[PDB]
Amino acid sequence: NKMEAKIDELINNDPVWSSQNESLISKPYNHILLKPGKNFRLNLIVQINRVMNLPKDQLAIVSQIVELLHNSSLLIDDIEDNAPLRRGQTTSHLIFGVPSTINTANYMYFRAMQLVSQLTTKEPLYHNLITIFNEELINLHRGQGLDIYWRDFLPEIIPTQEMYLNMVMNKTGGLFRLTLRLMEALSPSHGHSLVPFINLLGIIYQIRDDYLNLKDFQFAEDITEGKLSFPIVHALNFTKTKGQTEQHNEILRILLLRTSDKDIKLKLIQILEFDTNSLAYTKNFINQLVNMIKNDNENKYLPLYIIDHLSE
Amino acid sequence: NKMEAKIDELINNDPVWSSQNESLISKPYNHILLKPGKNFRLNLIVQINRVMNLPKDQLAIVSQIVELLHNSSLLIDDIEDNAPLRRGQTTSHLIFGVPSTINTANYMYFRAMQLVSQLTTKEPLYHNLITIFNEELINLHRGQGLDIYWRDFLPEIIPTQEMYLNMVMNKTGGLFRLTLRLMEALSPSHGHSLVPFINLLGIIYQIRDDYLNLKDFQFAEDITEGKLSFPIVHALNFTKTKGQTEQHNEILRILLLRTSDKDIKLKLIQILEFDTNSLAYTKNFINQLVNMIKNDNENKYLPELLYIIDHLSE
Ligand SMILES: CC(C)=CCC/C(C)=C/CC/C(C)=C/CC/C(C)=C/COP(=O)(O)OP(=O)(O)O
Ligand SMILES: CC(C)=CCC/C(C)=C/CC/C(C)=C/CC/C(C)=C/COP(=O)(O)OP(=O)(O)O
Ligand SMILES: [Mg+2]
Ligand SMILES: [Mg+2]
Ligand SMILES: [Mg+2]
Ligand SMILES: [Mg+2]
Repeated sequence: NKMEAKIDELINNDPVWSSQNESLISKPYNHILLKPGKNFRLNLIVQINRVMNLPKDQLAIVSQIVELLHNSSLLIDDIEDNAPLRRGQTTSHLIFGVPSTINTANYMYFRAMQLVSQLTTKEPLYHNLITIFNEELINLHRGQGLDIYWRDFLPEIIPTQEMYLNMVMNKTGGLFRLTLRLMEALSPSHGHSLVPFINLLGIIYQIRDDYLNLKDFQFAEDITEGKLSFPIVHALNFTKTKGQTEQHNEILRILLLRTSDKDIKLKLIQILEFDTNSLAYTKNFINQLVNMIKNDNENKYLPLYIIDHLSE
Repeated sequence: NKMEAKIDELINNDPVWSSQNESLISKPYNHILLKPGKNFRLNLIVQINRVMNLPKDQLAIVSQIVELLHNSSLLIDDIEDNAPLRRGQTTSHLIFGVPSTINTANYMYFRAMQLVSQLTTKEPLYHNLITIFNEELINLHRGQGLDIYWRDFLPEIIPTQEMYLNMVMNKTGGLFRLTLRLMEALSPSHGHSLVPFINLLGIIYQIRDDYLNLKDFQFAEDITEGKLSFPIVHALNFTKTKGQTEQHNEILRILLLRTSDKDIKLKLIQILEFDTNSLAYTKNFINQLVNMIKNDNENKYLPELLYIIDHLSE
């Protein structure tokens, strides 16, 4: 009687979800929102909108979509990379646990997917925005997948610089392209697509990220992670090309230690500085990429300041 | 200059991805594919199609979408639940690592999303299909979120039976409704919606999953997990209501040990058998839910099915 009646009412209604339940699942996400950098991504979307011209509130939704995807991808990335810190603050999984952090990050990817339907009610356009969203999230995961595979199967595969760049086009290029492609699709206005420029921005951003992780130290957490970062990939291929067997193996040994020992981390930085000159090689490489934009007098890529502060 | 030429070529082309790359990152997923269950899920989809009549090619895609979703959900649930085994086999994260397993499962959620486009060439219907897919994946994550939070922050929140059933309507009900709603949306045909029946199947499935995890032991891994299972929720509320302070606290202590000790697990199960009578309560609750369908002569919930209902665990 009463039990069957309560069951019948339950199965005939939509699943129950409260604002309190929403606050509970949002805790790991709210924690990363404390991290700085929002001002900066906001600025890049604003500046690109000088070309695209989306109306303010449509731009607001693109921005929210991008923020959810970026933050969620970093919450998961930190679990994948066993990262203890992100922008100087403790990572969410060390506070709320890996289980809630993964579930919340995933939930926010689906909340971002839902916000796409609010960019437009035109069916054909909507289909195109969801396809952009789906394609670039697929690319991001393919790229992350390779980054993780090389790291976790090392020394099975040592990537070449070309392989690394293709991984970055997928991994870091994904959200850069997603944000821009959504904006170019919604533009009510503009010229050649800016996807090439934004691919270049993504490459520069990732090589700089990998470089600064080591250069600031010289926490160099990337060494503890065992990551096949741009300078590491240069150093492994360089020692291999030169027949520098012992040095090649010592770089591999230190990466495989997954060490937090400052003195050992410093020894790998010494190899990269004195033996392969990989940090200077990387500095020069980022400069060359940046100059491709600085000297784009014919605006083949462009439609300064952002590019220089790209790391934040 | 050759550097510029190469960078220019790279940024002017789609990102490079090979079939070898695809194979290497699919490892965690290929491994769970070795587990049984596929035939059973295909059987429930087949029976419901006797009502929905989708053409075979189209039913095949629905089935592929749901399978990718189901499998990716389990890869991730096992990481969340620190599970060593799934269907008698070692779980993927123990073999390939949590990093690859999480990324591959999430990749497969997006591959499933991609497959929705192959169900129709009509934009208005497509939007509906994507909405269904999005809504039920949101529900699944909301339910999973409560299940995890209650367990990992215990005793912050002791859920009631009512709370547990709402978490299940979200968690377990999510994929059952996703499959059924995609089918009802694509039907070219068929009576009242089967959503209420599918919600009941989800609840029966989950409470039976919880019950059997303890009754086949009586490896009771749910105790090691610390899960707020249907019998554990009944025991915790029964003890509080009855003033069994020590037993209420002992249930919490055992759940918090995250123990693999078989005798500590058996002590808890026997507290549920004899002190709170949670096992009998759960068996009876399951039977009552199943009878709501077996005694549905007017076909108010119902549109073979009964066979699936008794083998729902598979
Ligand atoms: C293009 C426009 C208009 C705006 C940009 C909008 C966004 C979201 C920019 C940021 C995109 C971004 C930085 C994506 C990469 C996120 C990712 C997958 C990180 C994980 O890779 P790691 O190499 O582990 O990164 P960390 O070094 O931070 O741990
Ligand atoms: C409705 C039709 C036609 C078919 C059904 C098709 C499917 C996919 C059925 C199964 C759906 C199902 C059982 C989903 C639950 C997946 C999930 C979120 C599991 C995680 O929860 P736990 O409670 O940890 O489960 P375990 O006990 O298996 O670890
Ligand atoms: Mg990282
Ligand atoms: Mg990473
Ligand atoms: Mg589980
Ligand atoms: Mg679970």
